[PDB]
Amino acid sequence: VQLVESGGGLVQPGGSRKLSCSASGFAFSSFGMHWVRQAPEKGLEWVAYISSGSGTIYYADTVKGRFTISRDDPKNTLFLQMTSLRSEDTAMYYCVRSIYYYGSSPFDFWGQGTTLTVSSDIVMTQATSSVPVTPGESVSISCRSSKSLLHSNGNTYLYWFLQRPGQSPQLLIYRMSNLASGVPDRFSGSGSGTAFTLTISRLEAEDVGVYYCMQHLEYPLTFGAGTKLEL
Amino acid sequence: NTASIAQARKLVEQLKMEANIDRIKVSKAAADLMAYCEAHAKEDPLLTPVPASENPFR
Amino acid sequence: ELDQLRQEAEQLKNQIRDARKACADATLSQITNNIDPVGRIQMRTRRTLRGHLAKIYAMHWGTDSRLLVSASQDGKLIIWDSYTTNKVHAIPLRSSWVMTCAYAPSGNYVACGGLDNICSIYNLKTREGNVRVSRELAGHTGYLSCCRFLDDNQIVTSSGDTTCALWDIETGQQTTTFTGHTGDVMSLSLAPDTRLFVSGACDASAKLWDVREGMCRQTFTGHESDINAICFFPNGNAFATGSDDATCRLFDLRADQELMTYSHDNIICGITSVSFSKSGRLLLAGYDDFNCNVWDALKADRAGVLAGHDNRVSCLGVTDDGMAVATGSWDSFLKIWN
Amino acid sequence: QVALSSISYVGCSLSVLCLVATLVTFAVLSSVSTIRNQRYHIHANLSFAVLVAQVLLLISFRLEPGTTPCQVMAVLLHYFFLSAFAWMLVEGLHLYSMVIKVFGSEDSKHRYYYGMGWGFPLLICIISLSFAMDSYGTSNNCWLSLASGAIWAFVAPALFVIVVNIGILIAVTRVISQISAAFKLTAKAVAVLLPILGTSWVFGVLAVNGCAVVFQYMFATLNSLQGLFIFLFHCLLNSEVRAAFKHKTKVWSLT
Amino acid sequence: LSAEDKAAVERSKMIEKQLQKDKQVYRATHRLLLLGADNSGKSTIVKSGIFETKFQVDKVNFHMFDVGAQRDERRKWIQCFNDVTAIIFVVDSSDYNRLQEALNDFKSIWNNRWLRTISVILFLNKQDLLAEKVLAGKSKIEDYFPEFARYTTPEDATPEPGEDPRVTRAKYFIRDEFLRISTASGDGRHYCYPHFTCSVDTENARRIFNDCRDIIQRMHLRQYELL
Ligand SMILES: C[C@]12CCC(=O)C[C@@H]1CC[C@@H]1[C@@H]2CC[C@]2(C)[C@@H](O)CC[C@@H]12
Repeated sequence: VQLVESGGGLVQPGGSRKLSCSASGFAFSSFGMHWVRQAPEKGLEWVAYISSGSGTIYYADTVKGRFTISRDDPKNTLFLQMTSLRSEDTAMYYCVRSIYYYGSSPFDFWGQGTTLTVSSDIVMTQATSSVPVTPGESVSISCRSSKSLLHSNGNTYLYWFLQRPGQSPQLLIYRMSNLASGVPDRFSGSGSGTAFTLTISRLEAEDVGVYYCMQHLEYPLTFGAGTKLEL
Repeated sequence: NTASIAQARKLVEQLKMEANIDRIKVSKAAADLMAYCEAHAKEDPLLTPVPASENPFR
Repeated sequence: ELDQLRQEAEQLKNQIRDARKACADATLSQITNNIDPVGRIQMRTRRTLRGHLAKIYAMHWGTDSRLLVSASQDGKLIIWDSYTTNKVHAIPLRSSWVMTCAYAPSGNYVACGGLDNICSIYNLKTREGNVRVSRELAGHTGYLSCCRFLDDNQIVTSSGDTTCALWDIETGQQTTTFTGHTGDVMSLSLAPDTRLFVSGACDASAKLWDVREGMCRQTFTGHESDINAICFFPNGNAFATGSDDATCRLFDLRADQELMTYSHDNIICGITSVSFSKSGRLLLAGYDDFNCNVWDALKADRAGVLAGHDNRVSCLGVTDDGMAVATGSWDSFLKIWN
Repeated sequence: QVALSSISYVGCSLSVLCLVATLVTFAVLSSVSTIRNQRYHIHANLSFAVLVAQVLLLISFRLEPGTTPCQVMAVLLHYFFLSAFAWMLVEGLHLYSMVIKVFGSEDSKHRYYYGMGWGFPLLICIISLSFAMDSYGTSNNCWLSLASGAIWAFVAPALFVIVVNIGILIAVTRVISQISAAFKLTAKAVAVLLPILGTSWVFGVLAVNGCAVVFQYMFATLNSLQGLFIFLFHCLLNSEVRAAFKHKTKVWSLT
Repeated sequence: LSAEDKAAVERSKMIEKQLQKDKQVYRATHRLLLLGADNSGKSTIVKSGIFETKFQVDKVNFHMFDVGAQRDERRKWIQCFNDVTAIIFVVDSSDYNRLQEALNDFKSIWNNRWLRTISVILFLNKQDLLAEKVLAGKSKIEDYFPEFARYTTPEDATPEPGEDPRVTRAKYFIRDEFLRISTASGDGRHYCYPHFTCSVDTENARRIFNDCRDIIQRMHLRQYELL
């Protein structure tokens, strides 16, 4: 599995530009990928989502009708063409693959991104944006959901993320309980329909970073501030 | 021939090793089957139709 | 001579039959005579699963009572979300004559097999995100008929070469080879403790096997035509065998008798699938007369005649929690009963 | 004059009940997978069209001429008899696509078959409505002026249909000859293909002129009792329908 | 529904669309099951456990299936062939010794319960060794078959241009020995199509095409209750 994008660079406001990925490692057809923003010093912000077969198109309130999204399946390349820009659009546009069936792991893999320095919803809060930690101990980041995320289906649709400094985000916990592939078994999380906590048992190296929380109930798709875990 | 002799020896050995096994009374086996079918006759959503609230197919 | 040496089997069989008769003291019907009769069972079709293009030959439930996999002659394995009537995976097979399908008790592997003499095993989850064949399992000189996963690395397969085999997935080699059946082995079922499994071949015989050390412990007979489907008891001390002589028979491992026979005078078709509900006293047996008939296991009689299938039913299995029963038929339809 | 309407009333009425039975049998027997093909999609649509056409021919038989009601039963009578003829050519074309030419019969051509049975008659009718608008009604009867400049719409593209259907019938009869070379067979063929192919409507061009005293009453016995035949040949003595009905009865009795 | 459910339903719709595409291919290819025996000529006609041979005549597609390592028991795997258009049966017809075995095989495949609506396309392949062994006095059908007194004199026949009278009078005995057991049952459900062909024959796939066309034509005519 691999994704590499291109299109980043300084651009004056109002200059329509486009960027593309390169998924030359896996099956592009069966995966519906997204775009995720991240300001130089801020949290993530979901942008768009194109499904398998380019049948479903979703947008955010600040990006709706602005960043046209297209898929070139034969070339295994995802596109998101943007019209005239504003100063707000100054965030790296990470590419995240996701699949959807029973037992899936959405947001399983992330690319590397691209900077675009250009000169109602389910609001979730990430309190204590800076928590001090020490190796061998344990921490508990907490995040909350203005509305209950416990759908009638019986799931919870809570996603946990980690982003080591100078690195792309990786998925740890999906649906509030299930542990993603390739992460240690010491990572665990639980919570009620409104309260969410993530426990990191037996803290070790490479866990220093920022951890994120997001909803997959409903699509405005939102994120948190980002609790920084530092020594 | 030699192959027929080996096959007959294998069949005889299998039959003898099967016959050299202790058994139990049929009544005891029937009683055990009834005990399982009666002590567990509360968690099967086929003998007693569970209300549709707890039925995921309704 | 060879005849003199082989003649000992006659008196050995006579002695084993005498021992079996001595162990018989009371039939199951007499023992369960005074039990409370099962209430009139009515199962209605809750979901029907369309999408297959040819006759469905095999189905298997996952170990969550949610996912089932089906195989048909169009050459495709389809994994169904039974609750939501959703298709999860559609895996096109190299051979288009599959007649068996297996679901690993982890959700990671699905195994097929047919007239290609190969037990293809597929990766449900991959870093590439698409189902691919982990490795083909060659080594059989006949068509495969039944495959059942032991673990994520061990699988037991029955083929038409009168031989059941235990396979190591990593090495792709037959770890153990079971022999003794004198015919095309058609069905095998595992025990709740994954150390023993039974088999059913066309010699109208059922054989009990030990997984780890090979070897056949006991042979089971009493059928008149053949065995087309086998299934262990939920307890694990008995099993019921399907057949083409319109008789389903349940044998006890601890006694090796034929505790009861399930057959009505108005049924002349053949049984293609057998399974048990999660109490023991409900034997569901598919039939060739476009119908599936539910039998009370304790008192040998009829308790349900649920119907709606146009062609013969080929596969059938109760979920792990006993929620529902899924029946597959040649009309390219799967129906969920509750 | 007399008795030329008796056999036109009990014929179109006994056919209505038979066509209703045909439609309800096809609707009920829609869960068998043998009655779920184009063959039992052209029969069902043709049965409905003929049923409603005969209902119109009876329910609107007694209406005041000139009465605007009647006038419309006349325009809507013309799209509802042309549709019956259109479905007969779909029957003939499907028969030609499964008997004379054999391969490609299982291909899904639902759009074109439905595009001509229902909707193609609208094309003639919309043209027949961007014209005339006075032939509809009548001086008597409430039909379409069986004497004006417009019987060329049920007597224009319905003669064709007969000509092409007679050719398809000839081809199918020739094949059955061979595959049976028992002339009784080639007989049943014609009898079984009599209703659906509409080869009983050919004896109306000979009822327009000539000695229409020994050939017009037989244009009513075998062209108004059509509903009886389509029920008796494609709904009662059809092997697939019989098997499907037996299976459904068995399922209902068991359940 | 939820977001994940609305994204799992859409993915299922792609599978249904793909399944619809394969339906067009599946019902446009006429599956055939090539049967027979060893030293009967399967390889000559053609040129694991199963070998597929895909050929195309005119514009229609065919899917031949030859069984390989399957044991000498056709039962319990012939049930998979019920939707096949026809069965191709190849008989050497020149051995003159294993011909009763071929007769028994044909009877078993004709009288099988599952093969009740399946026609058999008979290929009396390699009618060249037959000519070379009838011209010579080595192999006469009278010895092996004590029923050649009637000689099965052909009331109707279409011999090739240039043919020994005994050659064209002993091969029709071979054809009749199969048609007799083919016509003894079925009751019009299915029929046999005998052909005379050699080891190498360009006009061999066309006979399969014609027989399959006739088979489906008969099947379609029975759906309209005209047969
Ligand atoms: C052909 C006509 C008149 C032309 C037309 O528009 C269709 C319609 C079909 C029924 C016919 C009618 C002509 C008068 C008929 C023939 C009456 O005799 C009884 C049925 C009537």
